[PDB]
Amino acid sequence: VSMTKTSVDCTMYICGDSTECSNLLLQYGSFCTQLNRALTGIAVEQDK
Amino acid sequence: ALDPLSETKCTLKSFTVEKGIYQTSNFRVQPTESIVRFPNITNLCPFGE
Repeated sequence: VSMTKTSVDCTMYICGDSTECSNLLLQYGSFCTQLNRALTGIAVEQDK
Repeated sequence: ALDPLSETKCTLKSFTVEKGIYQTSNFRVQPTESIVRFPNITNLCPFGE
């Protein structure tokens, strides 16, 4: 009926608390925000 | 960054928020100190040779 709900911080997984890393990731656009919406959108469906 | 309510409006990009729950950010924890440990070396390297 349902899956194991999950959520992944796309910034911490790639850049493990690195100022040099995070500053470069900000130039790639909204790739990070997209993935946090899909997983959040999936987790809600598992409760429905 | 005034209050959590304003953080929500900046997340959704709207001045009026509907009833519900929304994600804002991560609960990061900054470290307080930094530990440094090295072995008890006493010799200086022979780089003159």
